[PDB]
Amino acid sequence: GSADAEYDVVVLGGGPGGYSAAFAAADEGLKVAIVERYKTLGGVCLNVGCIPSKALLHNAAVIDEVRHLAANGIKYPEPELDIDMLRAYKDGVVSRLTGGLAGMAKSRKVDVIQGDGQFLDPHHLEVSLTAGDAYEQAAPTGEKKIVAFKNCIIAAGSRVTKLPFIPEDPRIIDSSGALALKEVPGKLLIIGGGIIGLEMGTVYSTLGSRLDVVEMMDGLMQGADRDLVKVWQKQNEYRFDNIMVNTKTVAVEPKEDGVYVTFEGANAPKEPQRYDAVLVAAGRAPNGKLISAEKAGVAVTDRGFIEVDKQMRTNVPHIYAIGDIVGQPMLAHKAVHEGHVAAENCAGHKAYFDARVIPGVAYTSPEVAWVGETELSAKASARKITKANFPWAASGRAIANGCDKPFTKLIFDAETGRIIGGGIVGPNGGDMIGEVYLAIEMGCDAADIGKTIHPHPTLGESIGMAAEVALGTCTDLPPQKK
Amino acid sequence: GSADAEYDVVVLGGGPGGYSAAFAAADEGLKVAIVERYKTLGGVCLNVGCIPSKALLHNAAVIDEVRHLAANGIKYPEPELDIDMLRAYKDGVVSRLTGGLAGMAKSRKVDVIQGDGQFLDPHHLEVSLTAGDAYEQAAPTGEKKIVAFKNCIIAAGSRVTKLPFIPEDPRIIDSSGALALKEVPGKLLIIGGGIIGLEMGTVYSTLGSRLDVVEMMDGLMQGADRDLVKVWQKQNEYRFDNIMVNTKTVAVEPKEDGVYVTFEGANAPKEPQRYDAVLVAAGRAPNGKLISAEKAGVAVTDRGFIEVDKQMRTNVPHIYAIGDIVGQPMLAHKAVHEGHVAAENCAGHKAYFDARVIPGVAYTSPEVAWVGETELSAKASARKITKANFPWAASGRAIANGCDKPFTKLIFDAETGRIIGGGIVGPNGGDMIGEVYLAIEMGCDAADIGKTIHPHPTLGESIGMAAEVALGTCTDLPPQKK
Ligand SMILES: Cc1cc2nc3c(=O)[nH]c(=O)nc-3n(C[C@@H](O)[C@@H](O)[C@@H](O)COP(=O)(O)OP(=O)(O)OC[C@H]3O[C@@H](n4cnc5c(N)ncnc54)[C@H](O)[C@@H]3O)c2cc1C
Ligand SMILES: Cc1cc2nc3c(=O)[nH]c(=O)nc-3n(C[C@@H](O)[C@@H](O)[C@@H](O)COP(=O)(O)OP(=O)(O)OC[C@H]3O[C@@H](n4cnc5c(N)ncnc54)[C@H](O)[C@@H]3O)c2cc1C
Repeated sequence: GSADAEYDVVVLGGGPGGYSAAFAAADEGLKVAIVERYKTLGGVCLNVGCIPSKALLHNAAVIDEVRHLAANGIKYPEPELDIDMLRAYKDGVVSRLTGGLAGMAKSRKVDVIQGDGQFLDPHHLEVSLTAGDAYEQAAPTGEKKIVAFKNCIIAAGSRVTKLPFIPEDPRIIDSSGALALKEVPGKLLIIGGGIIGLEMGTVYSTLGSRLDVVEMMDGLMQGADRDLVKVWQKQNEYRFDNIMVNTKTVAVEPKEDGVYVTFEGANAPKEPQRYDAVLVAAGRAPNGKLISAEKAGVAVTDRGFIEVDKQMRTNVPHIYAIGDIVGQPMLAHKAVHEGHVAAENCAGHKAYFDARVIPGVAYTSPEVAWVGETELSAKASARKITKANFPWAASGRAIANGCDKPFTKLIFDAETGRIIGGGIVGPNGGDMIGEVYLAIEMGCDAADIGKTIHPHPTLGESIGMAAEVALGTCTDLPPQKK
Repeated sequence: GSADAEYDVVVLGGGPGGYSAAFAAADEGLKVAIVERYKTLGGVCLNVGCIPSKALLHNAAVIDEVRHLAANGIKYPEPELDIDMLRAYKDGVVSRLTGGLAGMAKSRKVDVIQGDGQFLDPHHLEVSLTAGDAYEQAAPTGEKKIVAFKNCIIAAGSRVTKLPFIPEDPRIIDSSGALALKEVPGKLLIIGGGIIGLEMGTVYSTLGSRLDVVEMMDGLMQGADRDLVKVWQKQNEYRFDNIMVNTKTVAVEPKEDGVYVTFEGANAPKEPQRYDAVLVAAGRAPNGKLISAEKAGVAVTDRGFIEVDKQMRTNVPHIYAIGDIVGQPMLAHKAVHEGHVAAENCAGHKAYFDARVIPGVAYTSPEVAWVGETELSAKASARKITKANFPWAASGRAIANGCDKPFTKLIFDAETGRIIGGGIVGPNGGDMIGEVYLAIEMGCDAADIGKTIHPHPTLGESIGMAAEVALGTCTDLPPQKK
């Protein structure tokens, strides 16, 4: 008597992983509970990630297109920018959503427990109750509840990676800060050339900042095919002053007149630079080491992930882990899927994460979208492939939409001739890789995709045309192998 | 000695059908010739259809979105409209394209013969040479060439259906006129509620006209699922004064102060109406009866089509027919596919148009996209189906893009559980039905599509979510069958 509660399944985290696992299990007739330390469900993705970033990226995109339409004799002056209202529009999509999740938990009879959860023992969660209403600003009530579970689905996600030498200062922000829209900096450093920051960067440049980007690696969007990035970098090169790649941020020293940062590398200003703001988008660390997993017997990697098996099970059989905490690629769509397999095992169904492919998407302008085998992956595994690329320069619709600089690339298993990879650089790329997606899942071949009558004039049909080019049958391009 | 020429294959028409058939055959090592009465290839689709309509529809769409972004505190005044430059922008995508086709024929060594072709006998085309440079304005030189062929691919397309009682007047236009952009009428009647006119209508309303639409049928976009149209009609109802459906246009009498037209029906103004212009978008007639097909022994329906077999062959074995002349749905993507099968038969490969599904797309706002089985088709065949609908109201991305009024609908064979239909109302609908496309072509099931990890947040993933709803597994919506 005090604070103890018993459940079938207890999902630690109410992110994309967690509330999907939770509502699934729930859906199975299981008595489930979500332990979320903030009061809104949806996790990072709904609250300080996927959705506000993309709502913002969509406004920015429309203001860049009006810049273009002039030339078609459609004329507008610069827009009046209200960030109080911009800001609130984002907060609006988000709360609309968070409000619905909530409602959905109620309806599913799932219990949301607001509190940081920590493992007591293999069948007990110690919940240190928490109070607050704003995602990321919740505080411990001092009160504590003991929750017991048949099963537990750990879904505690990851967190922004902090660089050790970067000092604190209101002007050094991570992406939750950037998503704050406190103001458009006149000059913004972006540490890290990965998708998140280039996505942040794009909204700020279009709202007015001039950006610099620092990437320790050889390039931007590490992990996508350089041919694709090439197209992206060509079209946005004008948004940056300096695309400092293969360069080290060494000094970061805040001054009364902005943050002064020194870089080490090549094509790196030897003169320390000044910015009105610096966006640290250096990566994300998983939270396995912060839940006292050792008290449930759950094993955690030194890096912080909880390796798990195709069933989402951890070394502790009644304890499953899903989402970013489990491993890369840290993406909400990955997490929802692992989310359903672990909920099903919990309901005693035998489920394997069996999907062979997970999509990555930079929702920049243009969007860089890819799946399955990539040339580099292939080149790494020295897998033998057949890539079929269709240039948008040949596409009536891209020419009409003024995006003929992009293309669709389909890669095939050179032995089987089966599709195993897909890359799309161009507007809606992410709305279109889902078919090279299902394609790969159905084990289709170039004749499979190619004989599919895709509609014209569209961007979508370059998947088909890339297939005919595979088949050497495209009559919209010069003859192949004469 | 005069004008005679011998070829393997002679494609009558340089439309989407024809130049695809022509470049394919060509691609097979065959000696081919395109007989096109205008000087630009691409046919109606490139020149007075698909492409200019869609280039126009894309400018209009961006000006309607800027109307929306105000509310996000992004503020613009009405745009300055230059139709001389608008006009020329369209002409620019188009000639860019037509210029390339040309170049492609040269490179493929295909001969373009500019002249109206008429059958002499089963192996001879009489070509009455023609002169002009503007699509649709070509004139007969009086000179004539006799072309002989192993094979002939008839690809002569269709033409705007003229209503008998409509008088002539610069103010009564068909879609080539509307595509002229001679001026935004203050008031525009639209005879026919089909895709072409509603597409024409949308650009004009957004450029400023107030529209009225007359449809003899029970609705708009006849042939799509009413649930889909419903969504489209709800969102554009404000562009029309009168959506006169189930109504007859009886009088059409031009006056000094505009075209006065009387309608017969219900909710039809008993007072004859005045418009500054009337768009006759009543349908399209195929041209089989206008090529002296009877001289090749080719049989033509009284309606004007050339029925053909899965090999594109007509009753005359060495004579094939493709595209709109062959049958509905008259769509450029259909024609390119039939186009490749007839070219392959010509090269002695045995080819069947074997695709089981052809996409229809109104590129309006929102776009209405569908494939395969539709509820009405099903209801007609009394096929027994399973539809899975996913509301965009539940989609983070649609909410963020402000299109949560649309949805994705997947229909399944109730016996086999196989997908056989797909409908998508919403922006990019046509860029997304290609996966419910390949889906249907691969004979996928709801578990097939559903376990496909589509990326989030996107519009694309509602195909997947519609699948889980089929599976009763969607955790983004209230539980299914509790
Ligand atoms: C700016 C940004 C934009 C992104 N955009 C996208 C995108 O467009 N598409 C995409 O696929 N992904 C993108 N990502 C990825 C990210 O949204 C998803 O990978 C992530 O949400 C996956 O869900 P998750 O379940 O594993 O965990 P989470 O998002 O991380 O949720 C974990 C939750 O559990 C709670 N929690 C953590 N520890 C405890 C504890 N001890 N006790 C109680 N509660 C706890 C936290 O409060 C948090 O709410 C984005 C990320 C960022 C940072
Ligand atoms: C405004 C409009 C917009 C459209 N938009 C699209 C769209 O977005 N997507 C889509 O799929 N379809 C849409 N359509 C459909 C239409 O473009 C295609 O169905 C049509 O181009 C298909 O190609 P076709 O080969 O059979 O013939 P065609 O377009 O009709 O070409 C026939 C050609 O052959 C020539 N010809 C005809 N008779 C003779 C003769 N006797 N001698 C010599 N030459 C001759 C004509 O000059 C013409 O160039 C649109 C149509 C219109 C009218």
